[PDB]
Amino acid sequence: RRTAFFFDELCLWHAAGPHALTLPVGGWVQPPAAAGHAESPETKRRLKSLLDVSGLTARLQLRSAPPASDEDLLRVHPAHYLERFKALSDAGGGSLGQDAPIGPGSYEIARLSAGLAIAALDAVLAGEADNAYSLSRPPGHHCLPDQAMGFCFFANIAVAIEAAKARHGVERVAVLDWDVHHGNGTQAIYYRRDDVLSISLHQDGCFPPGYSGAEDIGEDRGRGFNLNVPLLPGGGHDAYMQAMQRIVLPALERFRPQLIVVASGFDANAVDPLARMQLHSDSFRAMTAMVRDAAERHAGGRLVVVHEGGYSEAYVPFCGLAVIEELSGVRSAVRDPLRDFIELQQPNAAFRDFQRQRLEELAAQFGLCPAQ
Amino acid sequence: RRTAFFFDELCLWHAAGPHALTLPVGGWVQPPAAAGHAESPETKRRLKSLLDVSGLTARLQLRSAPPASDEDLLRVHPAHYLERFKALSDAGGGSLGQDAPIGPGSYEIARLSAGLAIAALDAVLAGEADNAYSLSRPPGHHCLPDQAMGFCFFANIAVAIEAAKARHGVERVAVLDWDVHHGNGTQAIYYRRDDVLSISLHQDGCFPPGYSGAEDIGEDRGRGFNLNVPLLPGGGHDAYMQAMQRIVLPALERFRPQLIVVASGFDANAVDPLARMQLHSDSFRAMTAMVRDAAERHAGGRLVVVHEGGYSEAYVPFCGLAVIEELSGVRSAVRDPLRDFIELQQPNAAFRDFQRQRLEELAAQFGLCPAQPLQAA
Amino acid sequence: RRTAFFFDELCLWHAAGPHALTLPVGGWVQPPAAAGHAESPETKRRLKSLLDVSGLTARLQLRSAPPASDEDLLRVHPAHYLERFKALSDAGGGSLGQDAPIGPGSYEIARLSAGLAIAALDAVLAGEADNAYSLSRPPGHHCLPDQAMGFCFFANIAVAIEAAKARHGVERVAVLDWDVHHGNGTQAIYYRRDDVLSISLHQDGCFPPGYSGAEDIGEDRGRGFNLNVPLLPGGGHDAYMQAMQRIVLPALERFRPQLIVVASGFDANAVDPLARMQLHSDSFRAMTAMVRDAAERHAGGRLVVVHEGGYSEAYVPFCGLAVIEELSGVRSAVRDPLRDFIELQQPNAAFRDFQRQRLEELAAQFGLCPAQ
Amino acid sequence: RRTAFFFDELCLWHAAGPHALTLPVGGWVQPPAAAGHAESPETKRRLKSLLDVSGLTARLQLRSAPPASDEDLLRVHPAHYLERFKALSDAGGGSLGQDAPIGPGSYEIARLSAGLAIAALDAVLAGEADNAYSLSRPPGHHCLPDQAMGFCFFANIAVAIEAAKARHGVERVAVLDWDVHHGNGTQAIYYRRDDVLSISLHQDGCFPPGYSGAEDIGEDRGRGFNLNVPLLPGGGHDAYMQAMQRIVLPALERFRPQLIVVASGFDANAVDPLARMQLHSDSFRAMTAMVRDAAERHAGGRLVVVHEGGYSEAYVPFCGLAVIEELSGVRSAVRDPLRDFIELQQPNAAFRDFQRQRLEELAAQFGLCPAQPLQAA
Ligand SMILES: [K+]
Ligand SMILES: [K+]
Ligand SMILES: [K+]
Ligand SMILES: [K+]
Ligand SMILES: [K+]
Ligand SMILES: [K+]
Ligand SMILES: [K+]
Ligand SMILES: [K+]
Ligand SMILES: [Zn+2]
Ligand SMILES: [Zn+2]
Ligand SMILES: [Zn+2]
Ligand SMILES: [Zn+2]
Repeated sequence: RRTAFFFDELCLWHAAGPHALTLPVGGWVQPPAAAGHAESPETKRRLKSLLDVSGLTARLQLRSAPPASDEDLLRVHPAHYLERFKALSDAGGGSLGQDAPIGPGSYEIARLSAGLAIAALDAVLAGEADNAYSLSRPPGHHCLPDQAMGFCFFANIAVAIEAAKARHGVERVAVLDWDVHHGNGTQAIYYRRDDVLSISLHQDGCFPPGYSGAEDIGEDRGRGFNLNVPLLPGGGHDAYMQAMQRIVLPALERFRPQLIVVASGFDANAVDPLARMQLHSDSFRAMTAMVRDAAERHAGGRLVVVHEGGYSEAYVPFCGLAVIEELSGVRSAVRDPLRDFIELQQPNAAFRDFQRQRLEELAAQFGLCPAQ
Repeated sequence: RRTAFFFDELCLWHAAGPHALTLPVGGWVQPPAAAGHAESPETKRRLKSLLDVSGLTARLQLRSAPPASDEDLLRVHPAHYLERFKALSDAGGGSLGQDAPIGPGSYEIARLSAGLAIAALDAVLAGEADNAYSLSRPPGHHCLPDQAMGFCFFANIAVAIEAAKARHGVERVAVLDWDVHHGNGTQAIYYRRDDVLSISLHQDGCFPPGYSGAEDIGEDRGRGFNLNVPLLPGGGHDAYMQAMQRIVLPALERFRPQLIVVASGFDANAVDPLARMQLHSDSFRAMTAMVRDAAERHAGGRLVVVHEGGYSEAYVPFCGLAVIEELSGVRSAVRDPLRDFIELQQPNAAFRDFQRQRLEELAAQFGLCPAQPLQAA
Repeated sequence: RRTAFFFDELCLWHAAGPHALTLPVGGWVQPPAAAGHAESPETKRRLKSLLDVSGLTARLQLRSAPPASDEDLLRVHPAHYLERFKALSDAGGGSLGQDAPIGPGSYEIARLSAGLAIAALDAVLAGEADNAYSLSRPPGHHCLPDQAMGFCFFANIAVAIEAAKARHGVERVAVLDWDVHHGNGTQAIYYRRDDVLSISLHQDGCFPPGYSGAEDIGEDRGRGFNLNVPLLPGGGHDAYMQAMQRIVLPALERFRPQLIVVASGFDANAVDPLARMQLHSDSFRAMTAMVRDAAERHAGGRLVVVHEGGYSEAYVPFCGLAVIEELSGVRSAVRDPLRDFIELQQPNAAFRDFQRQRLEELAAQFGLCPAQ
Repeated sequence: RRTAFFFDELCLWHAAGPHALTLPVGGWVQPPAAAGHAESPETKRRLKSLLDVSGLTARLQLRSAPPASDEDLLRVHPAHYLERFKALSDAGGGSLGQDAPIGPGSYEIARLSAGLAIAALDAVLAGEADNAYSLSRPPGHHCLPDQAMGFCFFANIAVAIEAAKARHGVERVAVLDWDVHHGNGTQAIYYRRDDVLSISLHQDGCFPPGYSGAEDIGEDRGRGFNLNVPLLPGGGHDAYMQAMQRIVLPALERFRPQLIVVASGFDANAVDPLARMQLHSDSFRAMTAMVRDAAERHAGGRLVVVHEGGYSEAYVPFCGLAVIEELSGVRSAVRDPLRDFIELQQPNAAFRDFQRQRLEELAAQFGLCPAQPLQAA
């Protein structure tokens, strides 16, 4: 398999003002001696370094892209949003929204981040590669058209899909969002649309806080083309396998996508500070294998994975590597040193049974229960 | 209330070799640009800084202590363990066990950490203070007599309890361990003993990995004097409140402690990388309030809180502050900026009902009668 | 000796936006993975920690102070400067001047920094202590009345001296500034004054860049009451001993101070990134011993040392400890592990002779040559 | 011009135990909250990132290489040194010598660092490239055959030169070492040899501490084929230009090198914590321009630059970029934001005159005639 890896070093130069994890410095929050904001360059940089040291980089088709044009950005965001962002970026940064801090030059880097997503979809639709991975930072799946949130400043995936519709005329795109938080940006933009099926697996009530959303299935022309799977906090490998087999694959089977796009955050990993789930690198490998199979059956193999969250410096690189190995069909020498440990921590039989029953009920609510 | 705060700046200078969270650097684990080992000084240091800027430190009895003597340490650890640790500490550090890396000078700093625990028990038993908090790093609750594990190198609480029995002759001590991980060191040392009741609240299967332990209730003379409460991963405030009121308080009521020691890790907080629970600073405030009340009813107020885990630099300081406010009866100006957010993330009604039923069954399995707090005559 | 140590934990919570050493992030300057701005909390924090671990803290009179009032600040800075600073502080920070970046809450912390200086002078003038040390961050000696510079936001020492003149009526204050950079704020404010002798030892041309200033000796009523000693870059222990014996002590002898204030930066140390001098901890011990002796001979022992620069995390704590040991007359167990190494690096005989001749000429220019 | 850039990401993963700048943690040296050892990955990594965002990397021949073989390493180091290093590397690291701390896996990464130097010489001798830059970390110029020192564990350049003599039979190699510290490893190995001219520009007495070395000009067969230029501390751009034109170029002209290797440390930059010199990125650009010209006149353009020291995270990337622009003949968009500021800090006329006179006397002491650049026939 021919996998394109879209990456630009400048995406690792985006940096907010001083934060302790997600907490802006000031008042009772002391400036950190070392760390900084949870969305730090180093998580993404360490994925890139492990790809290089593993030699996977040599087996990929390495590519960059021009930044997103105004035309592409304006298909989803208003001009005054672009101005406000630009102005705040030139004045050293600050807070652009709710949990949406930016640094100096963040505007140009966010444009580049959106450009990589655009180019990755384009490459896979033009037949330049069988599938693709876009290491775009800052992420996109929380961003609303006129509102930055959750560390996201442009709706990278939506911007990329609208650019793909204009240039190629792809009619049916599925967005599977396994970032551990709710993909509310993507949900909102495509809520009354049937040309995009948006599916979000997420920790129930995590982010946005208190939101589950099982009953929000889309509206009018979009009714039945948005699916939320609020997994109980503490869930791990089995919960996600169960969700994939009962909800996600049946839903994709029904929808018949011509292109699958994955909002791939790795913040469901077992050591992430920003969620409470218990995935290991083989979970992400297994999920990628399942969605790639769906892409091969319906979409001519056309699958793009766009990097979103993941806030464990130590463990995100192994999770990301697992996805890219699975995308490319190349198994590197890297062994995940936390995998066997995380297997031992999984939910017991009773908790697994409890979550499994909830997913059976949910699959029944969505009218996805087999039979076939 | 008169609260002693046992602290020494040197405890913040203990530092392992390069690690990425818990992963030793080498092989496929790249060295971190900034951070380092998850048991970093900065979590504890930021607690101490917040105590200082909040004004709480001025209202406490700030105290240090001499390091633990050989005699005190030898009551639990063998001489050859002390020698091996000493030797590795003098040769720049290395791995002393399973998830037990040490740095240069770690031996002397671990002795100091144990000394603060010893002194904090001593101060509360001598009536020098009503209660105490010991900011002892490195922690202790995983350490076995001849095996360092879980970032722990001496069994701080066991060393402190044995020193307290020698000096004061206290007959019944309860150890409540609400660090999110299983307090296996304390469990093992006191497993056939009825003079120490060890209770561990912990995430089922977290650390040590795969261990739940509900059926391990102690053996022979110690049968019924060890209780494990394996809470389901993802649990938060209600799960813990429920465990406290159905298991912990009934168990303490039956045991009639003359001293309560809390192994207080803050790694059950909702943003900790090393567990999956969802506590906020008011959870820890509420737990401290309940155990302080038990100490006042049975133990003449005698309560000591010994710092164990907690690996979120940003949030541990607010959790630690909550406990110390509750210990001292002083409310500072500090407002927890994550409290309201974490409240919105809690388990839904169905998951809370599920965990609650498991605790009811567990309380029944331990033969615990749901009696309610009353004073001992 | 009874030494007061003025310190507040909140001074360590001041933090600028992202910088690589002195370079604001943006353009070609990548955000640092770890470090940050060169004026970081950790240099000062590590001095405080070493004081605690050495047990020196137990031998000092530990004290804090209220923040500087508007009245005290307004004796040197205009109200609109206070407003502008405040407003920028409330809007998350930014650039307040030339090499003068601030963070959120920096206004309140700078007020506290000025308050510690005020209180330290007050304590020594009121006879509460024999001498004092103020660990005030952010520093002050570069700040002009209407212009923040060199990481300084209020003229801490000038604010403290004017507060001391109002409350006690001290008539003659000497300011010895051995921070490695030029104390241009103090120079400017007292340039036409004979009630304050300002002496600056500094690396020739370092900061402000290109400035030597030997010929700037004060003007009108202040003529002869400002002395600049531009030491050649690369100079170390002997250069400074030579300057102290030929210029500084004679100058103090002539002036007859009732109070000596030292702007004590430790950035002349041999491993500082922001200068090129080669001092070790015994140099600072020796300089403190000399100025304390002058204070005992003229000023009834009244000496205050106010912390200014110093940007080596590793080495500043040993230099600071040396001064405080000398102030208090208490020798701790701490051994400087770099002292013997730095001794071996000192300028050779020929370079020492060259610098010594330049200081003889300079002492002659100032009309300080012995004789007696 | 065709410039090979020898680089491997694994060279950035070498990491010693906890240090505060050069000071091992322990005793009175508190562990750093953030930074670590002064020889940190980030200085080199930020050079590589700036090369990438400037667009320079796209215009270079980016290349890696296999690690140095045992055969290559054994040409300079003894087997027991390799074994001791290997063993300490496998046991989590420690101190291999005087200012020579290693981490876990440091043995394999040091082999790779030496391999890049070997390959970079090989590529330029085989005509695969006109010149080359090897970003080899950890560095080499302090390492003696049986003694690691100054953060160096193998004698990268010596290992590379001996491998080049075996494979190609090159007869005359010049090593110009403008790392700010004395290149004592290279000096010692080639001290009685006339096939290698070693020149070190260095701050008088810096590292090794107290060493100047002007009278150490080599011995017997090597007499006149080692030159030390101890520049006064505080010197900047003019001092170095003056040394290049009065000592270095005359010396190279006399020697007639068939290959020039530069031990390129950037720690003479004006903000380095580990020295006291005042270079800016144009200084390094000017030095590279002069040595490239010498290589074109004598050595058919054959020049290799091997990265050694440089400990300013903020400023080293701009200095490194300047050299690579000069090596390749490509000027990027990058503007050095510290250049104009550093120009204003330079030594005054009197101090420049003083240093210049010392270099005139030194050139006379070496018996160096001030001939000017001409082509070899
Ligand atoms: K999601
Ligand atoms: K939809
Ligand atoms: K526990
Ligand atoms: K027991
Ligand atoms: K000065
Ligand atoms: K004056
Ligand atoms: K050199
Ligand atoms: K030679
Ligand atoms: Zn997320
Ligand atoms: Zn724990
Ligand atoms: Zn300074
Ligand atoms: Zn060097």
